[PDB]
Amino acid sequence: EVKLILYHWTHSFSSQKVRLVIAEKALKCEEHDVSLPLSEHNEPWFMRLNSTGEVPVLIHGENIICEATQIIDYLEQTFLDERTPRLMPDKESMYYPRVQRYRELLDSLPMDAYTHGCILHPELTVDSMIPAYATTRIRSQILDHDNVKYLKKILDELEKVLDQVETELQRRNEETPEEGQQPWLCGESFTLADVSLAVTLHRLKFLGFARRNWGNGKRPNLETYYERVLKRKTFNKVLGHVNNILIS
Amino acid sequence: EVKLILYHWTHSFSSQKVRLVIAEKALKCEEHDVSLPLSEHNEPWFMRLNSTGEVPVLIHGENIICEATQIIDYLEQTFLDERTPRLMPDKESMYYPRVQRYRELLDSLPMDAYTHGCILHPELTVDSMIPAYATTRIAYIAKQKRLKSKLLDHDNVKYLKKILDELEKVLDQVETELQRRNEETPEEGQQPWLCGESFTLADVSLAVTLHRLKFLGFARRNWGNGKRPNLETYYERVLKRKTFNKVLGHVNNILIS
Repeated sequence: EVKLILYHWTHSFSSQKVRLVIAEKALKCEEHDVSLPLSEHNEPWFMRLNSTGEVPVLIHGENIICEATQIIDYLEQTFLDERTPRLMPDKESMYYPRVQRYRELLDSLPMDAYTHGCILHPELTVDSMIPAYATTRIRSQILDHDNVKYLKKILDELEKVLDQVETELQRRNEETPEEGQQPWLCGESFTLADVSLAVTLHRLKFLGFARRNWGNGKRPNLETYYERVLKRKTFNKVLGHVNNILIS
Repeated sequence: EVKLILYHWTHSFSSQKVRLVIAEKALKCEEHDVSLPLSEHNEPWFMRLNSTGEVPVLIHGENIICEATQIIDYLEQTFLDERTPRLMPDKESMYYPRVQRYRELLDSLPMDAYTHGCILHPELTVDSMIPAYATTRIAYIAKQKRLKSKLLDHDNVKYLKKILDELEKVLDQVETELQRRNEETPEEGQQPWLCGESFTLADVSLAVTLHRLKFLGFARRNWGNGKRPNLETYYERVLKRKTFNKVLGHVNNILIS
């Protein structure tokens, strides 16, 4: 009856979180990617990240909601049919402050700064998925992300956030018969904290910040978690290709 | 070939400014009024103004822009064909500062609070166009809550009266500005608008504001019967402007869904 309509850019980080929420709630949505394969200056998507500062927008009957967090909040409060998976516990549920604490913590990461740093200072990356020729174009023909010290700070701040997540995932291992059906970050169900986390890890991979932070024996619960979400059906269906620079 | 798409609510104040800008620039736009003739609780548009959910959105190719001021700024910067009227002076014009000053002065007015004030405290209006029944819809603890609600009302009236006096100060400045335009203009010839001869974004904001103040019942306090006669003449003129009448001619008419 009442259509759900989303306007968004496939490769915007905000939108990827919105789209995964929609799929995790199994909502039918008429999704419009308005990004173009090539810009005026014949640049592809990966040369145009965290440009503009615009936000995705949802239209649902009479309601118009801009910005990913507000759209996600609106979807959760609005689609309450019993068959619709909830992604937050009840507002007075035991764990509500835990899910929300992590969600805000991850949603606070300055991803826009990690990206321009990836390009401006590729020396701090490992196996960046952005071609080297972006470093030369977005520097020659062009706070300040240019502060290498700043980037090294927030990367250490990211280290702090992921220690917290790593601890929390060890807690899921102790508490659960570790054989059988494993839980997610905050408990048995996939939450809004999982979307923020899954999408964040995937963008860090894209930028070359996965190996500095996990792998090679570092943060093994996080490595395991990332590998799990990659095989999750909704994630793979919605975001499986979003790091692939061959796909417009 | 790259459509302009607008989603909006017809009777929302922000939407009206946007759609008048589009008409004044003669742009082709696919406009979606997403508002419903009747709500769940069988209320029509003029009982849902106390809504606090009205931000329009423009989609234009790869761009998504929310909120009236940002959308209007985008329209002005983007549509530069020589047939397309400009509604701001060039940034290096002697006139740019006066237009931008008035535009910001008008856009800073707290319109949502005037409308909530209109419904909560109709005694402070004269000839409000909202039916009175939109007001009526919106021993130990028996004395606690009585006193508490008494205090809230006292504070909100003090607030409403405060911003109503601030509206008078803004409109005094506007009256003086229109007095200058009148002094400068031969009584037979092309009458100017607020900031000069061209219709600008400051005129858009003034016109839609005046028309909404009329609807809420805050016009007779501020112009008419000898008060601010230049402002009254301006308002009567803008009601006759073709673009205004086409886009907004009926937006105060509660008979029209």
